[PDB]
Amino acid sequence: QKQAAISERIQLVSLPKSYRHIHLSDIDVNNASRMEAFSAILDFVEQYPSAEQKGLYLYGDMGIGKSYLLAAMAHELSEKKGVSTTLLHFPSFAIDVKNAISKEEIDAVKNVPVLILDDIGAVRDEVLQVILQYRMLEELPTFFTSNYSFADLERKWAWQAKRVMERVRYLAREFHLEGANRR
Repeated sequence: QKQAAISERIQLVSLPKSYRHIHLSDIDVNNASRMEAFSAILDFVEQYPSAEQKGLYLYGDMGIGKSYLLAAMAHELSEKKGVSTTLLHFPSFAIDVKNAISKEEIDAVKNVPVLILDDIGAVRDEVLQVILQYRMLEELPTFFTSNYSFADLERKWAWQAKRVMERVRYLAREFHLEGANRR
């Protein structure tokens, strides 16, 4: 069955191919926190597109499936709606873009309908800051995953710019996720 069309609308940047094949059914909803996060992911898909529709900032322990949950949202957005999503592993994007001595690097990322910035934290205030700034003005839904909460993420960054953190809080609502996912 040539239903690999919804899968191709999901652009990946420094992430294994499996992140393009994650369905809502693969997500465990066996916690109060996962019930809440899953609930918000379904509202987003159902209400897309909305006025100033905000993304989600998912944080919690490493390896529990925070990125998977968001990948499942991207898969459902491509299947129900026809929207493209980009899942990007920030730590790798930062380093690969840092080598700006050469392309389509950040332009293919800042204007996508829905952008997922995987495990932010752990680059500068010149690339992320501008991408976020542009998505704020353009009203483009932006999500994030991290090992740190808002307060902890900021308290880890450096003086610093500090306004990059205000853009994160403006673009996404914080959700603490607990419990690993099966697989």
